[PDB]
Amino acid sequence: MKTDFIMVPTAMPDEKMINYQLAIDGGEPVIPKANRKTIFPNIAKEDLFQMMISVQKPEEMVVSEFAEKYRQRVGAPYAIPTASGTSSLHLALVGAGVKAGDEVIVPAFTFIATAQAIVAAKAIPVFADIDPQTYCLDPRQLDKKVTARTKAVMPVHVHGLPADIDALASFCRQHQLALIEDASHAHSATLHGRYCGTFGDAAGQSLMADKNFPLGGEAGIAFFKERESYDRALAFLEESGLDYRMSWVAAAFGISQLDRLDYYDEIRQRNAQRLIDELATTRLFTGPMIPAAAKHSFNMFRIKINTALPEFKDIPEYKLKLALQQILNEEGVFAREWQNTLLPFHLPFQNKKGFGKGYPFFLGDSQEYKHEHFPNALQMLRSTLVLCRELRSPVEYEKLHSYIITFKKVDKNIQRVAEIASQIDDV
Amino acid sequence: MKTDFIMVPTAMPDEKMINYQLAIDGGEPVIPKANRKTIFPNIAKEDLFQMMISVQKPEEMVVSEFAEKYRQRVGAPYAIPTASGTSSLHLALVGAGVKAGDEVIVPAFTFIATAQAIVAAKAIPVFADIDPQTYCLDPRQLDKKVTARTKAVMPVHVHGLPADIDALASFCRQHQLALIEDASHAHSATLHGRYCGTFGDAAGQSLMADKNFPLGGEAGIAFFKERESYDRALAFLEESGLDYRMSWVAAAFGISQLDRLDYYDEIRQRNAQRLIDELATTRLFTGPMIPAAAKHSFNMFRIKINTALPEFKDIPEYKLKLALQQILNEEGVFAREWQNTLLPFHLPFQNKKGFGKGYPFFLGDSQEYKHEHFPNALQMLRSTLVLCRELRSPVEYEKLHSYIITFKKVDKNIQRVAEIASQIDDVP
Amino acid sequence: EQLFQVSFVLARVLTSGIIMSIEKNENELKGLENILKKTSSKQYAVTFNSISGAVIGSLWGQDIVYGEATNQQSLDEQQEKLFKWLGIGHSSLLPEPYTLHAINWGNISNLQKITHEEAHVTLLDFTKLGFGPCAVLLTNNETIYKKSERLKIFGAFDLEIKPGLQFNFRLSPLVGACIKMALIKMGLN
Amino acid sequence: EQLFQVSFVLARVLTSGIIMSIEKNENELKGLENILKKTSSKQYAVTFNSISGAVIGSLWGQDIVYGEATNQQSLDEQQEKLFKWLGIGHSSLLPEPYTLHAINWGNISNLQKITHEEAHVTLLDFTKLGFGPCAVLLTNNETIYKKSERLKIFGAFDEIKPGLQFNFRLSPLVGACIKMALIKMGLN
Repeated sequence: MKTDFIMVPTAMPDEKMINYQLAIDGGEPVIPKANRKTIFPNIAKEDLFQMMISVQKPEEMVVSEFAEKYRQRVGAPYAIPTASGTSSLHLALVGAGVKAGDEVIVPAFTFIATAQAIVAAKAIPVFADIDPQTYCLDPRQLDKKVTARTKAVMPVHVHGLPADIDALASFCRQHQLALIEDASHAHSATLHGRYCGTFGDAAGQSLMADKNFPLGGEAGIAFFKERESYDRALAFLEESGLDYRMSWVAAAFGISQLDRLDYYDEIRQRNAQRLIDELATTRLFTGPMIPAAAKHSFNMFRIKINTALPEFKDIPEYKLKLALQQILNEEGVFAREWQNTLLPFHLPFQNKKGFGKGYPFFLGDSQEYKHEHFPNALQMLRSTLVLCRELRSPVEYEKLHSYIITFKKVDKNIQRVAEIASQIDDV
Repeated sequence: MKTDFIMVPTAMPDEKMINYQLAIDGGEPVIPKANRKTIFPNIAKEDLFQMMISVQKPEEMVVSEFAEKYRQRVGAPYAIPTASGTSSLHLALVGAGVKAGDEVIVPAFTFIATAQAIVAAKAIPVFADIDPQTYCLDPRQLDKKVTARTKAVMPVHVHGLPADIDALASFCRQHQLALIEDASHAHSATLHGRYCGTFGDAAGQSLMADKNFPLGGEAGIAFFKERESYDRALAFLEESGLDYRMSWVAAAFGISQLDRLDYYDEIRQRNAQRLIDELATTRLFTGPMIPAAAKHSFNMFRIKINTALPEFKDIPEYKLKLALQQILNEEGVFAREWQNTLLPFHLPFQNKKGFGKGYPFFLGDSQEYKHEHFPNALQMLRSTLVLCRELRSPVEYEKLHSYIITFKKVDKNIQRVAEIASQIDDVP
Repeated sequence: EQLFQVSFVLARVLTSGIIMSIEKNENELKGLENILKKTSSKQYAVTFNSISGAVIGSLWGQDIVYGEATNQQSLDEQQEKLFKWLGIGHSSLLPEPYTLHAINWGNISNLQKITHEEAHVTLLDFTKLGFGPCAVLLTNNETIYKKSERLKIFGAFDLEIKPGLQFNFRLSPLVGACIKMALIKMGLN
Repeated sequence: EQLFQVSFVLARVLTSGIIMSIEKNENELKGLENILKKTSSKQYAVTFNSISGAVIGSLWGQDIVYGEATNQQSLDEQQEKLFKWLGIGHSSLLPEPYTLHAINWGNISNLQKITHEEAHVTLLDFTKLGFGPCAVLLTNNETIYKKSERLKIFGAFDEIKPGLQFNFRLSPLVGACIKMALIKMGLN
């Protein structure tokens, strides 16, 4: 029986390890190698039993059932279940009124699928910089990026933090633009107590197994505010001939998962909150900024490096980041980087080939993008560390404290962090 | 879908709740109502898959597979799978040469099953007092118990603490008796690094779903040291016509549960050890004593109440015990009594009806046991409290600290405990 | 099909987390009993994890204990041995202690015809269904019922009839649930 | 057709904890791909979560993109539309882009004969097995294979440049169920 069951419990870490040598310098790591793995998704007996219930039902009924259940929970008037997050955004865009040739304002920082959804809608991504703290589409930018071709604005609730809907909404009503959300990380994230996915004219959302609310593989769902949008999206499926339908197997996993989502979410919130509070005592690290009205889902926990410390006088931020990755990794905290390159510099938006012959792109004026156009997004990539699976998983107290100790341990070694960083090779 | 899944996680409790008003007096309980449930056994996805594996095989092979798997791990040479722990004890005794009319020495404090297995072997239970710390069969009070009829000594590893095998083995050898272990609570419990069940000439072990290592309902296993004994037990089944066989369904759950038993054991161990250390800082509570050779299974956790604290001057211990139960329950910790009355005074060993017409009992010298015979065990039942599912379940850290807070909270209210105990109606 | 129906039941009960005989909120064994009570039109049902449990129950229920005798004409070699182990003798001049029916896959569909009979104690051995050793005892005799439970450890003292020797003949809910399912599929409900 | 077989596999994979296509140690899609290569004697397999994926993978696989044309002759009304969406037109002078076989529970048992057909691209719609929408593209044309995977976000990212992309990644869970069917219907 091949099982993922972790056999060794994480011991309660000794708080004296704050004073320990760094693992990169032969010290004992805060997290032993045995305790490094997390489990995701949380596959419980319920999920297995739910597969034995659903297998006996018409496949399309299972899909309907899931769609309805999740829809009701979210509080969205209308919902179409898809085969993927990416297809749901495609449908979210078309249904809301985006037509071939229109420009959609998207942030430069998000998953490629965001922008690929726009290109599939035969529209033109207009990339924009982010806010230094929320990491979401900067509303202050938007004025400059508007043209006669601008039809929609597509904010991403990236990391699971809700973007500045209050502002982006007013901009859209004012300039007669639609608002389409990418809520693919913001399962259960709220703003003013209302869930992400319900603010926009439409919205799309990954329900892939790597998301806080995971379905059984690949899956997504599109939400619509008005019936007109829902109808246009359904019409588009008839005309286009695309088969964007969800698998019952995928949805069955969602049905069971949804019953326990609130429990796992509660652990995520309390865990993430404790870490924010603890990192606020440190000189080196800061957890994500959260506006007062917003609740973060914490699909990813991005940590700001205070790179302006005196110990780091003549050291590029990127070296501070790479030094901290190595240092943290040896301690047993896997702090990768989510996206290394901004979407305007990914090959699809360099070759601008689209459907072939550069189909979508040649409808509008070409804007040659340059790194100087996205200062805040690059600032973030140079100066932040991302925890993904470590805090997406609803880890136990012992693991959370292990994280806290690790950051506190490194925070006492600002001097060594400076030294290690300074000795890193130039890029 | 009917599921036991607990939907509310236990909050990290404020250590400041030690200062709080008692919940019996109207205060905030340490554990809210929502967090009082605990999940046992730990039925995971692996267990469901196991049923879909095992269902496709000969049922005998499933029971055999399990029996072997668990036998190697325990390190016993021979093992018979069984319908229940009570049946496995019956076999263990008989296979080790216990015969009609024989006498077995047993602690007066254990589950009825222990003695009922003895009476099933047509043997007569000789009840002995217990050590007041281990709560196991007292090796001192064994001289004045051997007769010509005495064939075996049956120590129970009660609560999951290894009994005094060293002391009781030499006694058996000196008087040429057999040692049969009741290891029904003692899954994974070691003495000198050897699992309970390998020490005696034979041993029975419950594998019910309420044990630290659970099979899928009712189940047992008997271990025998030498092959002679194994074969005698096997032959008894042939002669007796008793069907004591195990369910494959029960066995399947054992198989999957066994792969994860060391994980759950580890948490059990740290949890209980932590709780012992913390209880040590209190005036009012002491955790179980553990000989330095032994490892405790912590199937049950018996706590000693200092009933001789000045505050409890003219208050009888039973009123203190009852008050602390009520107080602890209101705070969210379900403290209770395992055995309310000792086995000698249970109706089966009072009516002495046995198989019929007092069958086993008339085949020996009558024994009219009185309360004065077992002073240690009686003081245990007067001055202790037991956590069962609370700690058998490998609880999360938050839940464990909630126990720690609860005891520390009550420890700061010894005067009230006294005042409450004093008001309890006199129970003659 | 059958492998699925079995898996489903086990998955269901396992998902409930209620797999102990003694645990409150257990309804699988009560459901099993109620089906057989209705099929047989007998007022009392007692479930065991062994036919031996049902035999010993029927016997001791009619005060057929150590030193007594009954009619062993119908006994197979196994029951003969068990009666002898209990210290129960043979007499041609006495009534039979019960009527036994070995239920299996070939004859489970016709259970009304089997159990709707005049025997005052009907013993059903389900072991051959292959979910584990199991037997049910069906009587209208309240006194047999009570003694059959009192011989089980944790029988109907979950909270007079004074108990002597006792055994653990408590049936596994998981097993009882499989039996129940098989019954429901084969005409009963 | 058997509820136990389907349940058992879904149980098995769920118990593995590996239910993502992009996850390392994910053998269910590879296992599927092998069987279909063996049965067809093809060198390259590309699984999709939609027939639409396999259609695009074949068209773009041979640089039949927006503005181009091929022989929309044996197409159903749906694929007619897909092509109209993609921008492709019709001409009778050109060859057909693929030979599509709808696979179901009747015709699955004899899949070797169905696919023992010399053609550029074999497309297999598995949707009607009732495990969810799924298709597989088979070829020896390495350039089709590479172009087909690259239209999927996360397919060979784990100098053939991609343009527009879709999530046509198939669910391991789904892929596992089809893999079972193929084995239970005798395609070792």
